Amino acid sequence: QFNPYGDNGGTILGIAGEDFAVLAGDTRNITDYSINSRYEPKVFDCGDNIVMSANGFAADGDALVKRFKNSVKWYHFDHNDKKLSINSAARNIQHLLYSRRFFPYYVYNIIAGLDEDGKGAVYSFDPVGSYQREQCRAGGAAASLIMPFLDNQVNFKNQYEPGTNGKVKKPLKYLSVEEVIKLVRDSFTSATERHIQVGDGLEILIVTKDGVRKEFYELKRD
Amino acid sequence: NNYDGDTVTFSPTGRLFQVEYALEAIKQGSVTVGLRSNTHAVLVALKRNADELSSYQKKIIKCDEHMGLSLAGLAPDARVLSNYLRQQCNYSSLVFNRKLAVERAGHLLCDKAQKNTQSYGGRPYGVGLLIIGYDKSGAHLLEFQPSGNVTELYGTAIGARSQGAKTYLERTLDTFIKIDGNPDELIKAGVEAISQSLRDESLTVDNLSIAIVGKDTPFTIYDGEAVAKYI
Amino acid sequence: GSRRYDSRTTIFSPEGRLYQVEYALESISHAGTAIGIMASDGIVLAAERKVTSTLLEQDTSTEKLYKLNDKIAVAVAGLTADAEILINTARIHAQNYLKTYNEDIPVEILVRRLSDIKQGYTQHGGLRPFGVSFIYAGYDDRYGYQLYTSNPSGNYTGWKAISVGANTSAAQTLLQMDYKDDMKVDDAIELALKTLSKTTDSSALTYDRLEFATIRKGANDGEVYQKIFKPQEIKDILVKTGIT
Amino acid sequence: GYDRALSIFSPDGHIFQVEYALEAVKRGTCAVGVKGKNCVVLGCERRSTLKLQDTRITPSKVSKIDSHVVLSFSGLNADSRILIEKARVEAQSHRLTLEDPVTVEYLTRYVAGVQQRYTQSGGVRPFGVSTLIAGFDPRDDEPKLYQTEPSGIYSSWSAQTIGRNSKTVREFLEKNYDRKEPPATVEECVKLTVRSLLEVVQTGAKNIEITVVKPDSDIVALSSEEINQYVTQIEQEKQE
Amino acid sequence: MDIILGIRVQDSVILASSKAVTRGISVLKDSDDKTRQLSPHTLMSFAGEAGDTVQFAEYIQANIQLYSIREDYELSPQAVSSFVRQELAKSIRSRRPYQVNVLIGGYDKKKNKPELYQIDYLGTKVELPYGAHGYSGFYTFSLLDHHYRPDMTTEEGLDLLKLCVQELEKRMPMDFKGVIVKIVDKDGIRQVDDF
Amino acid sequence: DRGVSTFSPEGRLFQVEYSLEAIKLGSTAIGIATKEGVVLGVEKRATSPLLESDSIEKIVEIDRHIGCAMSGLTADARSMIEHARTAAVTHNLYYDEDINVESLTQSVCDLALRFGELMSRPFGVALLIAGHDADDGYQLFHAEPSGTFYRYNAKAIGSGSEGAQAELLNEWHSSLTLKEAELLVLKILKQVMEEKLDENNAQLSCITKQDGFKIYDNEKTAELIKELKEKEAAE
Amino acid sequence: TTTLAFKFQHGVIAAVDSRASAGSYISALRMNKVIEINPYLLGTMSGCAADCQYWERLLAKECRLYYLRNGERISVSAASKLLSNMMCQYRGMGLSMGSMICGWDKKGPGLYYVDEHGTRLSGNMFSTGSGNTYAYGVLDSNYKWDLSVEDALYLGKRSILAAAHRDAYSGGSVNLYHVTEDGWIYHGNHDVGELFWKVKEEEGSFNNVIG
Amino acid sequence: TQQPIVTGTSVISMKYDNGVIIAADNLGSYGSLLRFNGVERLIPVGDNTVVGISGDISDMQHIERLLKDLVTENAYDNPLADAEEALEPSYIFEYLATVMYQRRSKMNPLWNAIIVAGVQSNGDQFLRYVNLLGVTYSSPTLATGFGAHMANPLLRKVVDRESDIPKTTVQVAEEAIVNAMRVLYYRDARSSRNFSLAIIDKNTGLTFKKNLQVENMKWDFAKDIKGYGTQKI
Ligand SMILES: *[C@@]([C])([C][O])[C@](*)(=O)[C]([C]C1=[C][C]=[C][C]=[C]1)[N]C(=O)[C]([C]C1=[C][N]C2=C1[C]=[C][C]=[C]2)[N]C(=O)[C]([C])[N]C(=O)C1=C([C])C2=C([C]1)[C]=[C][C]=[C]2
Ligand SMILES: [Mg+2]
Ligand SMILES: [Mg+2]
Repeated sequence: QFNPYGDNGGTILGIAGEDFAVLAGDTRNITDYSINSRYEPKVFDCGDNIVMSANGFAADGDALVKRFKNSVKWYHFDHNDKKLSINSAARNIQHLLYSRRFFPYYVYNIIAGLDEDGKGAVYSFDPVGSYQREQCRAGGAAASLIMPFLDNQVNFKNQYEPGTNGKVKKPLKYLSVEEVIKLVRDSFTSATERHIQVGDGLEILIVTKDGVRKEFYELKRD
Repeated sequence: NNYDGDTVTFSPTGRLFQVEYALEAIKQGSVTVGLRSNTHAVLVALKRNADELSSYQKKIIKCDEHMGLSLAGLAPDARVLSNYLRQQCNYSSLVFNRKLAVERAGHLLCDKAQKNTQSYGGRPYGVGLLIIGYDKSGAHLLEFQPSGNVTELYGTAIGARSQGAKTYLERTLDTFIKIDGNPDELIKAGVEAISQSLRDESLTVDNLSIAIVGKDTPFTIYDGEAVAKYI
Repeated sequence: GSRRYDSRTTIFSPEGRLYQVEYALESISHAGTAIGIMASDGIVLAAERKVTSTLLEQDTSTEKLYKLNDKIAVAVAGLTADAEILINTARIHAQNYLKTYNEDIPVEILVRRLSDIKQGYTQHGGLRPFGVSFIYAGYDDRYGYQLYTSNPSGNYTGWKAISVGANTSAAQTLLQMDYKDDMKVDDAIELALKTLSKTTDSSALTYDRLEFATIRKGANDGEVYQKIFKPQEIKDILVKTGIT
Repeated sequence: GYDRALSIFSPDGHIFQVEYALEAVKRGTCAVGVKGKNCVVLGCERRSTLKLQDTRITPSKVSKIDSHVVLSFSGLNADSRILIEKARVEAQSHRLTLEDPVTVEYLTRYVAGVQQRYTQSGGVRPFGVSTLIAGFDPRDDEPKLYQTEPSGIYSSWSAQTIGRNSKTVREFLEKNYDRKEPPATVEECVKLTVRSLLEVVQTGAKNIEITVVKPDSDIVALSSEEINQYVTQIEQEKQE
Repeated sequence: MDIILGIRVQDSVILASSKAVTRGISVLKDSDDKTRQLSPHTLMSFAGEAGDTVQFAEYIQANIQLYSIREDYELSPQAVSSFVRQELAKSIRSRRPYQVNVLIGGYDKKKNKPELYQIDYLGTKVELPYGAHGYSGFYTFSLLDHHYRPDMTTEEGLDLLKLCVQELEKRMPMDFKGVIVKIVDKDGIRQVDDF
Repeated sequence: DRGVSTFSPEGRLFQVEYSLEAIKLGSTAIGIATKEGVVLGVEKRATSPLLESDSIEKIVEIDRHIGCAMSGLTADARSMIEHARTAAVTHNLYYDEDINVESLTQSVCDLALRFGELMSRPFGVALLIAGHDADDGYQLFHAEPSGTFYRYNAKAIGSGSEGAQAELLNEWHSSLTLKEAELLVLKILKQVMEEKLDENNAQLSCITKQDGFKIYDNEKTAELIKELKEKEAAE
Repeated sequence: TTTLAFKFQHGVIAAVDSRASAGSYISALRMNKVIEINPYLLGTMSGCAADCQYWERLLAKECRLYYLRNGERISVSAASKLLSNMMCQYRGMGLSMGSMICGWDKKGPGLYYVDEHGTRLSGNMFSTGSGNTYAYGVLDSNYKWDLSVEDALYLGKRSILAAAHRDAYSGGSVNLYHVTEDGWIYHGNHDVGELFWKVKEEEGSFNNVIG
Repeated sequence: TQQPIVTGTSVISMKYDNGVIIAADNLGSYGSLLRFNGVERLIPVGDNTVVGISGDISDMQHIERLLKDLVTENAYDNPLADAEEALEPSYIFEYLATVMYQRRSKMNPLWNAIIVAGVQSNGDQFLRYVNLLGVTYSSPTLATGFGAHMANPLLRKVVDRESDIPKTTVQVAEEAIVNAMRVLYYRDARSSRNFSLAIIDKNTGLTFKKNLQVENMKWDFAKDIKGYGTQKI
């Protein structure tokens, strides 16, 4: 029997700062136990200072991104070159996903950018369209490895202030872009070690008011 | 006379009067000029207002990053045809990862307009279009008529009093074609060309509409204080 | 295109009339007269065949009176072919109702349905209307004995006595004069035939130029019987009433 | 399918088919609507050219759309049945999807919308019918009376008449009906409705039909004798 | 839903229907009225698959109410029951059938007789002096076979009905949370508020 | 006869031009755009005194930030309003935001030319669409049955349009307040109306960023009418 | 999930948890399972997150259109029925959506339960989700009509806490809502971790748990 | 939904400094039966693209016809069909990828794995893969079926990353491809000795080699192997 779905591996990671956002993902593409490519970009600049990654089944992921990029294009045509806000893009993507409620896009989607107040924004989706705005999210193969680390190191969960002994929590101080990129690189280095589908390369897209910037880092190729 | 009731009827001399009447709607429309060099292509349009309280009707429409047009006649028909071009340009990109050739864009418009001239019930399009674009074979300018006829030109003009601008371009042919790597000078030649079609009224800040596309220049429209430079 | 040849059958005149409906009614006014008379103990249907021939096989002929079901019958005035299209539809509707509710269709419901079909041809479709006027004679347990008429406009009304077809103006005056509320079937039979005998365009009213029918509770106990009269039976009732 | 555009604009900006549909309404029998303080009354003319009629079974001029709303009309009788059927179907469809009976305003808006649709749809002609729609909204004691017409416009009326010689009875209502103090009782409301029809009807015998609609789905049709008593009292006061 | 009972006595029809509604392992409601008035002298109780029951009942209710308004006339219980049967017989061969069983209790004003019709989801109609759906009949029919007379009063009908519910409450594993009882007679439909 | 989508020798669609004549017979509707808001006002024009004037609904809400006034065959507007409301709320569903006034107007105007032998004729009604959005601020549009829409600082449509438009030509300036615009609509309505203007036969409305689209009460309009009379009598 | 809602003297309380699951994996710690349809209408969510978000936001579109057409707010009864009719179109197609429609209208406070089968139930108290049984236990033993706003808010809060503790697929935080005739009022996000220890000490409950 | 009947095995390819190489054997298998021995599975499109196809042969012949028709259609009303507006490898690939993903979305796939190899207008190398699921990826080396498991490891020793491409000559790349084809013949039970090889160079254009054979094979050591453990004779 024909199986229309597949698993191309990979893992993605979105973190929202105070005035910036990052969307990272490894560049490895796989089927079963084989490597297809060591460098196959997974995170895309979709325009209007929005970045997107659809991780899981690459064919569905490429189709969704392709459709959203198209949705942005037609938003400009239909609404006098108005900028598509991150919240409006998220809602639009929900409807793209739910159009296939009975033959789903087999992807975990994340978008990142800035909200209308200039603050960092990350939005997260499930394969059928449920979405929500988040501060931190890992998606894909090694999502369960990385998320707990982010709960601990980004939202300071289970961390208290010494001397008080569990009476006073660690205060939620914001993170700089330099500090966030460290957590991203360490997250992927750790995931590369313990997950066989993660490795080869890491591509990070950083979003500020100035635009979209890229950073690439090598990962282990085993 | 007896042969102008619908588009499906030839006259005794082999004329299609409904198509000719649709052509008449273009002549009533406001003037628009098109011209190109080897590097860039430029549209210049004289916008028209209803009165002093009203805005000036937009004349130029973007179809893709590398292609767009200006209209003269029934504006809603231009919206339909430009929407079709947007879809065709987009089909070429999504399916073939290929920017639609301007010549092929003209062939598609021709064929779409033609179907309306041979069938009963419908009507011809009541608008003329000047399509500019930059593709793999350089800069291009097309003139579309709702008869179906599409023509590739160095320069042209359509609308009311368009003959004046068309004569100017016919003289200036050898000059403006050579304006390579200089967008401002090519626009100047277009603004000077459309000026030959003006009577009584002159080019003001909210009256003039300009668009340009070229080698390293996406299709962009200039309105308002952005065209004050060229007045 | 085709627009050139369209007569536009479903439009108003400047006076607010439907051209084709009015012209259909003009057609019907030349048709053989049909009369319906409702009595306390039954209903009479009488109708005149149009200029017949001696070589017409009468006993197997049916142009005026048709049976819709066991309880309901109709008299026709107009194009017979058009009437048969509608009659077969009405026969189906009565059976659909019986299948659905397991009860015989109430007379008015059947009448309304046919009249709604006629109405449709005057409002949409671009087709000519049915050149037919019906007299419906029927019985049900709600209203008892009932007479209705419908015409090409799709408008229907209830009657104690009514005529359609030719000379309805003259026929209605005669019925209005001699009709009474306490009247019986045997009296109504006589009134129907006497009215036709005076309004007819023929020289004399004979058995071979008539179709006749009654709906009586004159059936053994609480039930209704339809009687389509045979040529010999029409001849006998003509002698009985003293016309021939 | 038959797609022919029958309702179209003329050079002077008129849709003649819609205007000729109003002429069909002008030909129709007179219908009148009067709303009192705690009731609405719908009066209807019956032309006496048709005798030997069976009044038991003849289609009544006033039709119930639901238990709390009624509809009368003037114009083509056959056309009115189609609107009434559609209205009745929509009334049940509304109860089924929203769990509330239709408001009188909603039902009117639907019927008016159907009439409008038949003025710019291909292959169809406008309804030659104007309607008076009256009733009381669920759990409301304020009377409602609306009018519709072939073009599809509708509006609310304190009192209104349609059909043949409606110009005359409207003239009567305009001078006799006071907005500051409407018919306080049912009697006063019916009396005014009968009086208005007596300007046009001819004889006050079987030519006048009256239907009183009160709040909380209380709808009754008056009989011949009940109406005849109003006719008697009106003329006896007039002899002075 | 679970249990619906019906009994036709001398001058009325009595319908008893359980109050329980369950989703998963939780009883969400213990006061649910599994019935719809189709006309002033016709009541229909129902039981079957979740959701389908109410949708079907309301759809039938709308159709009968439409008929009543159109003709200004109440259909006989027999006519209504035949209409309902046809809809179920139509439904059983559809893409997704409506899984609903019904009892129709009505008083025929013409014949001055109470009438009870039992119709299952296949479109199987039977006129009965007393009836039930599902497993309800397995417990109750022996009592009804024994005690039922056609000349019973409404009060005797209720007493026999109490005995049936008591037997159900004793021998059924499921807790159906008692019953709402409604009486259909010449004066219309009324609910017995204490049972 | 002749095609519904036929061009005249002058290059105009016969039916579109004839529908414009129907709009000239309609009751007057006026719109004035200011930096404090857009005001919409209409002539009700009751055909009889027994007609309850408050049921005349010629000013209509499309969304919280968009209003609409109509003139001509007002029955034709109902399907246009329905489409506008649907388009406005549907865009809110797809994009989690208010829709631009221009985009809403464009959506309504796309229906206009969908006629042939689709609906059988053009609409016989013109619309004044007034609203506010964050990008272009307070806006007033005039939507015709031709499918064309012009933005306006001030606009009058209906039977007294050309007379009212000439008056709006002189009176409008870019520094108008909301109160000044209200009185100006009432002034021009009173000028072109057949019957004497009062709170029962004329209706006001406005759209502001804060409060959104509001139809004015008869008590509120009555005070503005009284305020108008006194200021005209002041000189 | 665990959701609850109940009517009382001063309107209706609505309380939900905020957990989301993908097998044993907790995919979300803080999900909003309440939709603010309008200032006087709320909708709870339980089941497929995508189905809950899509259909309840589509309900809000349809409820908004009702206001525009009629110039009046939709009733809770009518809103619940529109939603139940949507469920009936996709009957047997595999949707999973359990919701309570809470609000205040002309009949007073209104509460309806609606599920994917097209079920529509009116009642004073409901609870849906994997942990509804735990919530019902607290509600049934402490609910009164005569509850004060303060005590009623606490009851709904404490009932979710009970479920969050025992049910593995319920927890994270508690979102509280109070519906009045002037509209709904949000009464904050309450972390269960902190709330548990607080309630344990102040109430004396959860004696078996050590802290 | 179907099942593949007559099938073609591995297609292998790699980038080198001035272009791309692609190769595939000439066999059409019918299960375990080596039925057809003259099947060309490399299909040139113009003089700048070669499409290599594995999987179902009937679906391959269908795709072969779509490409032939694509060339015909591109020439229609196109004076620059043999110049600026000629078909590019990227156009041909995206067309096929569009078709493949559409067919899988209708649950009626083209049971194939395709590699599109070519050189673009600007001289850039093009090498991209697409299959029955509509899955696409690009890499310096690409291979289908068994080639993915056995050839890629050998070809990745020559071009392990993007920066190794300019350092790799056509002689080295061809040698690596030919060795990989020999290894596949040793170890793939559905492979043949006969194969075709195509080189698309930005300078020398398209070179299409037919009727190539696997040579220099090692079998002599087999004589010494006796039994399955304890047998000496
Ligand atoms: C209980 C937590 C678990 O039953 C509750 O029912 C919630 C309801 C809910 C409503 C709105 C928003 C979030 C939650 N349900 C779930 O968490 C459901 C349970 C479920 C999984 N499969 C399934 C379920 C229910 C019925 C049929 C089938 N969980 C989900 O829907 C899962 C699939 N969602 C996620 O894991 C993710 C969500 C949501 C999300 C993710 C992952 C990522 C980014 C944003 C949102
Ligand atoms: Mg490895
Ligand atoms: Mg049975």
